[PDB]
Amino acid sequence: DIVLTQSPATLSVTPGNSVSLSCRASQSIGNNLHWYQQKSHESPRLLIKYASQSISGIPSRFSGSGSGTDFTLSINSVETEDFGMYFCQQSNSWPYTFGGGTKLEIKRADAAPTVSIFPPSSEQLTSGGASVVCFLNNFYPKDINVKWKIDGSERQNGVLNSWTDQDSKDSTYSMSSTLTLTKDEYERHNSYTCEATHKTSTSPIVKSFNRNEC
Amino acid sequence: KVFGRCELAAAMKRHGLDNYRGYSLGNWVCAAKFESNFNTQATNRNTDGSTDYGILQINSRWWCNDGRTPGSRNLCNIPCSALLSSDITASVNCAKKIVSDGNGMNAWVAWRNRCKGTDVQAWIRGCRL
Amino acid sequence: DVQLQESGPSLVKPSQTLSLTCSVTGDSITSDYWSWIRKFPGNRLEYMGYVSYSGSTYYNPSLKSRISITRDTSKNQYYLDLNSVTTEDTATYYCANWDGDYWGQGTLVTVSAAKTTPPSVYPLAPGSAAQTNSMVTLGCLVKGYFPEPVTVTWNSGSLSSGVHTFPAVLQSDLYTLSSSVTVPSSPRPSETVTCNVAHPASSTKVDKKIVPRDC
Repeated sequence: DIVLTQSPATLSVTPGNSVSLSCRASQSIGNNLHWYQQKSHESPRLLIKYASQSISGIPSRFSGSGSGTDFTLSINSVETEDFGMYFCQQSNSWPYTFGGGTKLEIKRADAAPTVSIFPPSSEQLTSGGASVVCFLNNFYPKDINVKWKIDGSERQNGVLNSWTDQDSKDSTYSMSSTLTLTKDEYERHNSYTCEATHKTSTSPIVKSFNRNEC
Repeated sequence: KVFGRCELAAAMKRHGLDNYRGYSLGNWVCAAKFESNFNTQATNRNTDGSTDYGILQINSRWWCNDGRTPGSRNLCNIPCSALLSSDITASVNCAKKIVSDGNGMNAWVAWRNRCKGTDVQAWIRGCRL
Repeated sequence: DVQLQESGPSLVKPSQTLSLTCSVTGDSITSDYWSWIRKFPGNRLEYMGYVSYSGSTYYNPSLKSRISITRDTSKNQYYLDLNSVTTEDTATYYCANWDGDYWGQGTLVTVSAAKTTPPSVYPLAPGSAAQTNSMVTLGCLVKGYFPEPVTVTWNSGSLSSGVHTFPAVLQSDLYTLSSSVTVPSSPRPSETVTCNVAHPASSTKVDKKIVPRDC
């Protein structure tokens, strides 16, 4: 059908700065390029119609222009409430096609993880299960490596992380990390450690425990 | 306002109507000639209690609200006044909308009677688009 | 004012047929042009087709001829019907109006031959191990369910003040995700909290315990 190429992929910006997203349709599709916004956990919303026709009840920070191939939407004096994704959609030809999207991130201040461990729950051992869990809540920036040590050293593939989208509060993050092993490879050891190293420090946040049991 | 063939021709183009969903710019410039004389103000009641409005003469039934028609179903959410204006944004926008339902330009009679299937290129020749 | 709320199943078998609906309330339907849009896992949206006044329909070729949008005016709603479903068809379908002036919550739809399994809700109890500010963080675990999504709420919407529900991660044909809550440090055993999960389509409402205890 007809494609639109949204550049740039992501954008991490500093509250008060001006940004600008592009959308290149491989066709003349003159003037019928409309922008939506899809903020974490919801259905999109129209920002600007046709090209520069601003919808009502939308910030004066939003501005759109263009016609022809080259189309752009500019966010002036960004706000924390502007984290979300922006797609474009032509309606010039059928089928109506959407863009790659652009995740605009809000530059918070450097903040550090708050590590937390939890040994395999009781009732989970019964099964013959055993899930060690590691909560590394509320950080920024998105980067961060987490290692797991059972007794002395490092683990591997039994690992199971799960990050979140920036937070609708203070552009903070938070990720998870589950370790899953059977009951008989659980207690062949005693010391489980969930170390993490972030930008925030020059030394790991070390949250451990030893199976000192029930 | 009363547009000059070329004038309108270009303003349409500027309103992204050239090939808007299959129809060459010509079809627009033409359909407004025969349907309103290129007169944003034109207005002609439909015996049926309805009224027409502007350049492409949008109807008072399924498109805008005159508060003089009850069936009134404002597909285009625009108060008809808005169609009489110096600014055709309004008018275009709703056109862009009508023309999106399989009857495309057949919605426009003059277009269907006198415009349709004529070398429409005509309408946009001599212009400085 | 005008509200559209899509409904239908959570899951159907491949090469079966999925039927959804989008009850439109408040505003009239009589002719406003409506649509269907799907958002796939890779977060990229795709327009299905639409219904314009008359009963003129148009449909994204991408989507074979498996579709059939249609409406019911007396019952003010319109439906969607993707025939010969398949894996790829796994996404979240939404219903709109011409532009996208208005939308709906969205409804997740899975196309897998695997089958529905209730969750196993496990409690994450704090150790005795300290922290860098006496602020007690509890968690709960929801392992082995199908399909998604689930509704984990701490002490029924009461505990709002600070949780984190991480998106899930599939275990080769079966899902597991977690949730944590951060509260006033003891303020622990003395308030008693509980993860209130919910497998919408398993039709299982688990009540689960997390009284900051220790073996």
